[PDB]
Amino acid sequence: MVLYFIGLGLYDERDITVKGLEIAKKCDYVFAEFYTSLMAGTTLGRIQKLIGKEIRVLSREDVELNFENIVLPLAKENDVAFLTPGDPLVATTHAELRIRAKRAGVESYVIHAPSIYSAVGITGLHIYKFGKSATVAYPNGNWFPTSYYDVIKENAERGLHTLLFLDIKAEKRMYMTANEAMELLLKVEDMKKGGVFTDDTLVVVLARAGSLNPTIRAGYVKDLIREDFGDPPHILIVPGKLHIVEAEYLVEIAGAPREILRVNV
Amino acid sequence: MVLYFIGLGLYDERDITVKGLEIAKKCDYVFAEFYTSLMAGTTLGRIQKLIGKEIRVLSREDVELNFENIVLPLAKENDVAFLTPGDPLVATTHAELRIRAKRAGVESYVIHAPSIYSAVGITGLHIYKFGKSATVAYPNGNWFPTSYYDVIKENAERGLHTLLFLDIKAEKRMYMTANEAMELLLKVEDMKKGGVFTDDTLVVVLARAGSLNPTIRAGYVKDLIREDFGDPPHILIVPGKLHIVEAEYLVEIAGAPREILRVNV
Ligand SMILES: Nc1ncnc2c1ncn2[C@@H]1O[C@H](CSCC[C@H](N)C(=O)O)[C@@H](O)[C@H]1O
Repeated sequence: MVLYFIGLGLYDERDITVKGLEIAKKCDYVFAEFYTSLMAGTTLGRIQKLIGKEIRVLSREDVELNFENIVLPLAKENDVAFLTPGDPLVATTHAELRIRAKRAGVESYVIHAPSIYSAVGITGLHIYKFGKSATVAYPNGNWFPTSYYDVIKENAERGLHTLLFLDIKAEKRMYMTANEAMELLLKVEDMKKGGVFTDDTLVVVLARAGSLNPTIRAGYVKDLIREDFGDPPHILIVPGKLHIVEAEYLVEIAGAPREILRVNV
Repeated sequence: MVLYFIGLGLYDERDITVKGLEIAKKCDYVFAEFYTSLMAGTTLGRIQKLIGKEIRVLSREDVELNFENIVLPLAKENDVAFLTPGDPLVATTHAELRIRAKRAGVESYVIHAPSIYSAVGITGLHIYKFGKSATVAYPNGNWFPTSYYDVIKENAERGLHTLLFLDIKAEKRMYMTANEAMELLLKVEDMKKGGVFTDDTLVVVLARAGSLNPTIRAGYVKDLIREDFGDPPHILIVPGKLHIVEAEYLVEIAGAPREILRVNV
């Protein structure tokens, strides 16, 4: 009669909360989805071993089309867990699943875990200064999406930072790198000429957040566009005007050039 | 020797990540602060029992003025942990403490935990649609803060949601309720008259996120301003223009008036 939405956190199998782990262990059935994002620092086997339960992985279609036929039936007469990378319900499509549960007469509870949305605090950038978020999508065929560029423009002109989630080919475990994202933005700039993203733009790259050794780097595009930030996942941030305290953290912790203390504050 | 900043999460001691618990358990000295937020579902005793170590609680003054004299000295020859509610670097000024650590020759690491900043996803509002955030601060004497009102205006103008962290006075055990926040906003509205926050404004209240049964309510200020949302902590959200699915969740899950289902595109 109960469905638990449990977040797995940022990077590896230990990023789940003690609460989520203990509840997961007592559930009769455990499902999981790895299409909204991936857990790059672990494997399904390591997660299974930690929880001590078989993990039934579900595809985007299984969830979007058949959640009520695959998960809810069992949740009706058993305690069921639905694991998701990060924090449950951050992914836009997750919330609606709680309505399906209600419609099926199934109780649902949410067990939170760290999300990249809040983990970016490790960049030294003030969380309240982040504006609207966006996703940099790979251009495909005759389709070249560019809305993420406008998001940066609108946030930056208000002195706000822009968090850019990078595209992922979940089914192929292929992550877009911050380098590729920078190349794409420079390409959109050349097409829109809004003076939003150029070689002189200050950016921040956060790689493998959650890991004990994430890569945190800040600098101008011209210098970071070909830098190696390590293994995925990568997150790209285009900060707005900085508070001196943010700038000093970027210089001391993220290796930003001293120049940002006078150009971007 | 090392210094770990470890988040304890949203509500109780089990909101810490498995990673954070594993590391905290093996540290030589454990410090913590409980003035940046309120964990309504636990006690110092239960947290101490979980990590198996005595926890030295520090006041805001101990931290801001003497972190380098109380904590860092030990981190030079021992493994030290510094615990905080939620995520240690979200809506706090703790990031600056990493700079103090560096200058003291002490390496520091960050272990994330569930944060209210991302937990708001449980309200059904799309996380990417949240704009700049703000804090509703208790007026002090003749000084009446109002910057948060302008933030709401700026976000709403762009169709974005506004997350409003509510004030806290730990040493005085004062935790601002959503009701008090609403009263303050109505007063600012009478003073500025921007039509930003009135009795007809739709708002969302999230109380005690992290617990299994948090209070999630949506409705007009006129109706919720005197409603009992339970014990603190509380957070208030002023949604921008709603997507149809957001409206559906607010009605089905947060008990919002069915009339909001009719979005004015
Ligand atoms: N469990 C919870 N439920 C509702 N609001 C919460 C909350 N935890 C924190 N807040 C809100 O945030 C304020 C503290 S701001 C510090 C937040 C913390 N670093 C984090 O990551 O969550 C509180 O006064 C309250 O308004």
